[PDB]
Amino acid sequence: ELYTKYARVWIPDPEEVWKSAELLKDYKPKVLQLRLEEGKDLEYCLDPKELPPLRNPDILVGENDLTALSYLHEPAVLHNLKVRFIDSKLIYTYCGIVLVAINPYEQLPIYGEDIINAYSGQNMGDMDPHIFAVAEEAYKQMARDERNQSIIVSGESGAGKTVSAKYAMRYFATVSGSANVEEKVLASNPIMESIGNAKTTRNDNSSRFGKYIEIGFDKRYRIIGANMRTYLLEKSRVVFQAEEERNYHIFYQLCASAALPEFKTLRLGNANYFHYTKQGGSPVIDGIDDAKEMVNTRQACTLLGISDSYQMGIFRILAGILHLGNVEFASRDSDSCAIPPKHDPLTIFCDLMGVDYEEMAHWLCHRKLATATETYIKPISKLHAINARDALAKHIYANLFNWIVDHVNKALHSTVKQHSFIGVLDIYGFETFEINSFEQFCINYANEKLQQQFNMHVFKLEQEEYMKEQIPWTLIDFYDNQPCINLIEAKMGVLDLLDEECKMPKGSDDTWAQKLYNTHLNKCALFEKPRLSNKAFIIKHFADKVEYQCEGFLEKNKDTVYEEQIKVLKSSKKFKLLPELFQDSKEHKKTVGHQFRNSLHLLMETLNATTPHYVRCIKPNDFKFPFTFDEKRAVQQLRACGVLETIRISAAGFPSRWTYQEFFSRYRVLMKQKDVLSDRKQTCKNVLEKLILDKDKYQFGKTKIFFRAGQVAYLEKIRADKLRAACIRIQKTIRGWLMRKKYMRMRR
Amino acid sequence: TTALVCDNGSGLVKAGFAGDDAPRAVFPSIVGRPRHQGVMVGMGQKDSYVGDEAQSKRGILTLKYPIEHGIITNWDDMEKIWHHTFYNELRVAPEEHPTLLTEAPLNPKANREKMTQIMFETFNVPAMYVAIQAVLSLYASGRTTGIVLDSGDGVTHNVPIYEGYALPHAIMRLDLAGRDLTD
Ligand SMILES: [Mg+2]
Repeated sequence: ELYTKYARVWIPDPEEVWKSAELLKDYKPKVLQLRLEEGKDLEYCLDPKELPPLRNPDILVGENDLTALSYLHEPAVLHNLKVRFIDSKLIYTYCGIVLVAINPYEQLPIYGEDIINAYSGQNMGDMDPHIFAVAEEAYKQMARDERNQSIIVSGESGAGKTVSAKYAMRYFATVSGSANVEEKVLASNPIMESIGNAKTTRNDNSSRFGKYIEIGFDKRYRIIGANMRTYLLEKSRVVFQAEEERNYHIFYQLCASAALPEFKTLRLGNANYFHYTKQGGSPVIDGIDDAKEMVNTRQACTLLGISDSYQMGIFRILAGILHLGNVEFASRDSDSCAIPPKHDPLTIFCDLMGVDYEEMAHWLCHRKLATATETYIKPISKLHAINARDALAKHIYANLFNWIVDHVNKALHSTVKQHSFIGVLDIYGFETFEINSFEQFCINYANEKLQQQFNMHVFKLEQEEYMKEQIPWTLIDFYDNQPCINLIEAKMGVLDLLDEECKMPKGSDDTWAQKLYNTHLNKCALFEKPRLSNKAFIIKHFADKVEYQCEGFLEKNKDTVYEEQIKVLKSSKKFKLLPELFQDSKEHKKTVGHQFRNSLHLLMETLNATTPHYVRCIKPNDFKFPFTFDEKRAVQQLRACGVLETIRISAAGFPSRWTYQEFFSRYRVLMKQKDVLSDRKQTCKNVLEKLILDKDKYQFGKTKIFFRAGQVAYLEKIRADKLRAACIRIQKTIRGWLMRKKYMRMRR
Repeated sequence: TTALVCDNGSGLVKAGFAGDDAPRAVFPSIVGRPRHQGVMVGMGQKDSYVGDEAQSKRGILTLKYPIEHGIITNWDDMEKIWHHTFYNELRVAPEEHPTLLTEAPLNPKANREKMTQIMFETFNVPAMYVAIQAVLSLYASGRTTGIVLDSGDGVTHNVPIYEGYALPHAIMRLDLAGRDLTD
């Protein structure tokens, strides 16, 4: 078998996720005598059943493409990335069609202009990997064929998705022949960060929305202009945060500037004075001056042609939302509530907005039913009043965000008709915490959908390559996460029961969880209950199992916005912007989970129109050190980017492909002169068919041999054995012949 | 597809789409026939009127209520009122939408049998259900426990419910009514 003395294996180690070992005695069917670097010798148990991951030979190690490796597993990937990053400083790497980008914190020269002209024209394999090579593969496919092209970037927001997009756009600008898309888009970045980024337990300045830039090309492939869109914004953060989190930066940047004279009208307090900002208990981010980021946000608005009148509108509305948060209801009786007399937050909210105090005070505590012929003003419980107030705050914020994006688009557009576009998606990756909640559940459902699209695209490209190479295409195995998507989104799924429990009377997180267990507990292999608790459930995702706690879900999922409260706000006359937000029913009833599922279906409609190209970003160390690679963090990021599962899916197939001449060159050491023949293709077909017994392992394509995982390592090992033994025989013969001559010399 | 929700009674008919905040069609449930000799020629004399039409003309008409005491007591007029409800007043074909129908408890079984038979055969409704009025009042008022007292035209009935279980032995029914208050 493949286990021999003088062979290498990976062993699990809690300090560094895998450790290298050498085998001291050949295996034969319950313990191995394992060498190490950490001392000479060790005795290592096998487990009831398992053998360690066997290590690839060092011709394949450090290749530019992870699927050149003959064994494919987490240790080989982690090692190969670590050696490329640490030893050669090659941050870019390939995996199938994906480009893995490992973020150095140090700056590099490699982005410099000339390299743009060096990569341009070159087919994707003909050059070592770099972000320009994907930017070209898009630009070339756009020029060659009708279709638009898309580039999709995933990873924790520190990883540098924005830097990858920025350089892709520089590539486009420099090849296309420009003006001032790039400078404007990067000027927009601080605004979209300020209103869309957030601070999460694992990460400061996380981005809670998916942001899409459509770079527009003329029919001459001149850059016209750009168009921006945003998807999957999480509204729930606005009203509610977990411990050690903040809601969107802009509220803190606004409160930090309370001293400034133009803000004085807002009567802003300390950032933990209000109810929406205080709940996380974490007002100050370590190592940031918020007032400086405020000044940079304002200057970016000015640079995008939002006049100071509109900027004071934006901050006026945000201060309105903050003051609205403090409004506090007293219950008269269990089904009725009222606002106390001359309540200071409501008075300030009405002053800031212009709406007359009596109308807000009346509508916040009642709702209106109307048939066509009659209309009833009905009191509502303090809980329903609070839910309505929070839904109104979420609705104001979501419309303010959509408005600021409409103005950014107004700056980015240009008049010439767009012939085709190339579109660069910055999104968040798969996400898991000690505590997982409705936000993580929506993020994971979005990532399940994106991963489904990726898997289908890879499967299509590989079917086309197999039909091209005359292999039976029925062999290739397709792996489908549709059963999970159906678990989350189909009727009587998790989201659909959550929406039912919202409306059903006396709903709760306990009765929701009980409905989950009744509906799924043993009917679906992917749904599981944690044994020791009844308030949680487990979904087996693409990457990993994830416990989700129920305690947040129903409080966060509820939106309903009472039409009269909007009709009050829309009526206000004090300033232009607040009527301008709400300008153009059933949508008001929709829950946040349903608005999210609709936004994700819009995103999937936008991507399905287009041929994708992928980038993954991984964050190599937790502390921004320039080149330190932490194998624990990189393992977690490689799982969260689905690279390891992609590699698993690939390792099932034929991952490794060789051209007949390059094979013939390498294995001429194995080949015998009688086997050499006037047709090298037939020669290799014969030699290989002898060398590897089971034809299931390999296929003969028109121009390439295909191998299952390990077979190239098998050939390389038999080559190293044969070449070693032949070298031993020749060496011992030469040593004997010379020393025998020295024997004869001593005789003489 | 949004199911229809239809609530019949003596007195008003209330119908609308599920998920709406309030009923889309409300009209008194009457079928009326003329009782005078039509003198003008080309008037467009009509065999009978339903709902608001029968109310406006009513001085000319005999008005007959096809439901007394929550029981449908002539099926032709009731089927006319459903015809008017789906085609004229909601303007939506029943072959698209499930339908939900409402009845007072402790009614005869034949009333449910005939009402379902007419829904499947005569309107071809793809699916239907029949709910109890008192149970639905608890959904509307936002509770899973209470004793409902519900009194319309025709039947008055109490139904106690405790955490989503009815208590059939405690159900009470009475025939005091808006109608007997009128008489
Ligand atoms: Mg009734």
